[PDB]
Amino acid sequence: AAKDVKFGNDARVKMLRGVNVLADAVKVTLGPKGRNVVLDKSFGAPTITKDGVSVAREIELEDKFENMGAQMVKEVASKANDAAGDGTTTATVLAQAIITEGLKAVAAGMNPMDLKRGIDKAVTAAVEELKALSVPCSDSKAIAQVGTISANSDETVGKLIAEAMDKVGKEGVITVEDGTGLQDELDVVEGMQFDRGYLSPYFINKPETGAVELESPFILLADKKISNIREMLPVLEAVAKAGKPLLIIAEDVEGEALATLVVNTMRGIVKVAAVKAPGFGDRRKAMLQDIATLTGGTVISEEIGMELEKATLEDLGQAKRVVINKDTTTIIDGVGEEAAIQGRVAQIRQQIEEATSDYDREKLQERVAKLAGGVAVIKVGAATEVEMKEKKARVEDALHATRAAVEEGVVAGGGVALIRVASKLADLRGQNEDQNVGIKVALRAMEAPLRQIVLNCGEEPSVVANTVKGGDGNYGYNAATEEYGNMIDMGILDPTKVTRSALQYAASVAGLMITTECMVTDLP
Amino acid sequence: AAKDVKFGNDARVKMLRGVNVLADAVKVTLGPKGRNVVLDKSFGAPTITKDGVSVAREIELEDKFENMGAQMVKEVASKANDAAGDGTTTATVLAQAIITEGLKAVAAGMNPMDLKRGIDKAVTAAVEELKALSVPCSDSKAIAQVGTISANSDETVGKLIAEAMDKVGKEGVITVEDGTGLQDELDVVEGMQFDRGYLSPYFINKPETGAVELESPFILLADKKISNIREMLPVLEAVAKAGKPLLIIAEDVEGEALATLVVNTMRGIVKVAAVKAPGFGDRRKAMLQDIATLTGGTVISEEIGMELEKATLEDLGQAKRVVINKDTTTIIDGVGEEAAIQGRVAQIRQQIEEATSDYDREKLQERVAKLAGGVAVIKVGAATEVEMKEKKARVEDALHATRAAVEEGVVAGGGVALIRVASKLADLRGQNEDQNVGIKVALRAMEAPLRQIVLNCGEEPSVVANTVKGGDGNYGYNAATEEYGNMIDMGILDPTKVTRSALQYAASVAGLMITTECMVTDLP
Amino acid sequence: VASKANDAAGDGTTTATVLAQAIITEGLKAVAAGMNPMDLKRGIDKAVTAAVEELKALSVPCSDSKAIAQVGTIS
Ligand SMILES: [Mg+2]
Repeated sequence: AAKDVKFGNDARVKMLRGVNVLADAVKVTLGPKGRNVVLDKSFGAPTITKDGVSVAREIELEDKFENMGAQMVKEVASKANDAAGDGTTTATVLAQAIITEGLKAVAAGMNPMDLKRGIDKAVTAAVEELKALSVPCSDSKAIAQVGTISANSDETVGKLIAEAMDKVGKEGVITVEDGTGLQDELDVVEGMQFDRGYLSPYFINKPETGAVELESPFILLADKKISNIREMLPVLEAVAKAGKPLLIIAEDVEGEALATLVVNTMRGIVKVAAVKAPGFGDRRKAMLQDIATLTGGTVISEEIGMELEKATLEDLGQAKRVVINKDTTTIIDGVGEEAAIQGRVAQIRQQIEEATSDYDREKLQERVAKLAGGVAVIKVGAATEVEMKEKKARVEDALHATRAAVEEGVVAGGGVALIRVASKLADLRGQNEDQNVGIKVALRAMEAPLRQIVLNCGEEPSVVANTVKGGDGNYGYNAATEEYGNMIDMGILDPTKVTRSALQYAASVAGLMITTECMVTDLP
Repeated sequence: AAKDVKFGNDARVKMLRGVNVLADAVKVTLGPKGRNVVLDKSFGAPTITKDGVSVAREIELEDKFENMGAQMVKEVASKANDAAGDGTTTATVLAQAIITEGLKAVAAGMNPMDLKRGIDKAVTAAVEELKALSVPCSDSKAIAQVGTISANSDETVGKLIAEAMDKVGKEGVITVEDGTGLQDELDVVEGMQFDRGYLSPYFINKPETGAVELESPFILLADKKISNIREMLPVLEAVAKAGKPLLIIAEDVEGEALATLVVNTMRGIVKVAAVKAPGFGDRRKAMLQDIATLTGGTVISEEIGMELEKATLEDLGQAKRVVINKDTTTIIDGVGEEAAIQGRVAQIRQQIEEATSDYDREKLQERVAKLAGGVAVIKVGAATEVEMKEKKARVEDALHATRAAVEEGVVAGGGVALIRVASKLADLRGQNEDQNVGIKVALRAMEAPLRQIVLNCGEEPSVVANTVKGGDGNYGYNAATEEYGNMIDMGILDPTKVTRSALQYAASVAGLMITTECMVTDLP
Repeated sequence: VASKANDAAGDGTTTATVLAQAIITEGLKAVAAGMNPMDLKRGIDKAVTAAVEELKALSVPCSDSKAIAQVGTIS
């Protein structure tokens, strides 16, 4: 495939336009008072939306290059969200702010490498300032606080989160299920979650969450790399006539059997999904046996002689639910006997007596934790089905912000925190005069989100900006009600993680661009 | 798929032209004296029509964007009709009136957010004014009144509705069937209706109603999510050789078996249709058992061990009719034994003794209501088949306006009510001078329907408008006979619901547009 | 405007221009609101005849050499 190669300025100009289109489409939705974007849909009536994540998803341009620009900012802003729970749009909005101004600078004839240095410093500095502005969120009161705010003034959502964390810990695994009655429920149940994601996006059966939700499936606990689909035919035919889904946990699943299971589900007979086993090497042995115990399943080790062709349902584990996403698997309510699960705990607890390393002690402890520590489930109750799966959605939203608030605290939400940290470090210098421009570009970028919220509301940016700057701490403007005050008191907050992630991620991609000299892509 | 992105003004101009083509094509048909639109039809001679709903359905434009404009108004105006029973055209006509004038304003350089505020106030105010102008319709006399008027002076149609409501209540379910003789019939019969619609439009066998009419079918009452077509083969082969249709009510039906059943009917052997079960969770258990009892069918619960592969006709329910639409299923005349249906009633009635919540008491009451309350059927009698299915049509029209008249009353029907409420709130102000413009745009939009009716008749709009304004209450112009008078006395009325809905819906889409800054769609 | 301003006092031509672009922008927006231009004019004119009196009231004589140097300088 012959390529089209663009250099230095050309390359960058293309990139700039690319990112502007992304940002100009996505940014008009930022405030509590965003504007709508209309998103066409092949069949039927179009989609009107104020949701930046939705708009972004749709952005792809004809001019490759220009497209690359847009796609780059999209990638990184989505990672922000990935790591924090929000900021996708903010990250984009800031990404544009640096990219525009920095990229003008380079084109004016200033030094790219210095401009990046300056920005990177301004960010490093503001990140610190953010930690300072940050108000911790630690006690049950504070947990429920950010929960309720994040769930839109609903005090009962704040409660349920606070209660869950109060039961299984700030670390413990909390999931959300559909409610059976009008009543909310909180139950703790034998279960577990491990940092391993789906082997294929085509496993997703809930497109809106980018997640795999499987109803009381059997669980296959293999120990080899599943490459051939042949080993499957006995077990995949039993879990077919059992009319139930099937979760596979093994070393891996290679294309040969992966791509088959893929097309086998996406419009096909048995609907299933598979994920890699937790841990590597000597750890995975016992780490997999833990899940076995928890689900009352049998581990099919090759090192024992058993094959997958020599496996029936009686070998498969079982759990009342299981959700998989990009990079997490969590199984809910394992049928494994209490006498067994408590027995395994006693075995591992004893093994901690070894204490040959603070790595081995801490590693065996993480295993005790997952197993006997369990998974807390929230069932969201509501009156109507519409209300239900809507409330259920805000509960997941709040849980997200709360986990994040715990880790790094909360700050002024209106763009405010960024506007604040910026007016703090307004002396900042570098060595190059070029690095100064770098710091300033970055600093002035930090006003973008507030300025934009205000603008979307149809108020003057400069004027609200100026008066937010005129204050201190978390004093800001609440665009929804047009009153200045303490943003946190007024219930307009962002978890510290998210404001930071957003900024850092916007800064990364901007630096990357400011330092790009070549761009390679296919011919039109 | 690379998109084409348009901003601010561009986006809006495109949208405007889109909407104008829709409205200019659809509005010429509004009065009692509409003009014809000719609608081409691939094979055979074209269609000449004065029916705005028919014209609208056909409108789709080449220019995407322009198209999105048109599709947007179409969507919202159809919802008007969805919730009220009429106004599809009116909604469109008004939608154009706001969109034109509001959108010029924004382009002149006035504030969108304020223009929306202004419109939205003007509407809020007029809706109130409408409630004031409104005349109740409550007693049997008034029911039969709006019925007869809505059915074109036919006093017997007004009677039959009044009688039906008089038998099963103002809420009770009333359906219409083809008549067997020359005589009208009204019978009450064991049956039920629940708020759940077809899983696929390709189930529709009466294209003109957008509805599914199935003649004395078997009813399958599953309890699981039907995903695989395999569970079906025994039951779907029995109801094939029985030469009868089949209704499925279960948790859901997933593509795998849905898309198959779809192609299986749309030009295929067994003609069937399926809908989700009423309610969710603990409610659906008994809620589904109710339909079982009513149809004398057996519920196939997975929680008992029975599968669909283990099911014969003896398990399927039966009803003499069943109609499904967008979002309603109603079954007519269930074969379930009287000793059984009355028995179940006794069970539920007793269960109301619990009274642990005003939610549980009221929820068990809604169940008693559906079951022992029944469905009233009107059989439309006529001399000829043409007359028959024509009278049958007006009976359904009338029933629509009457259900609506009961809920919210009636008002002057020639546009008149709108013209009236507008000249009332002709002082209304906002804070922004821009908000004023908003109010005025909206107010003057409210004259659109009358002005248009008059125009279509070939009379002067301004002159008729002015003299309708000059009066009070329900004084208006009757374009059919060209006399002024009391519109209600003269038998030209709209249910209050429909005039309101029309207005609100037109106002929603207009504001949406006045606040659209970006438009994303596929490349030409 | 810019040209007449200049024949009149040989200064302020940009100001003048700026003011005109401003009256016009705003005025046209009001014509688009459906106001009667001839009245928009009368209002503008009334506003101005008034503004001119106001100015003659704020004016203080410039007669010392320091003040003269100040207008020169600013110019
Ligand atoms: Mg000068």
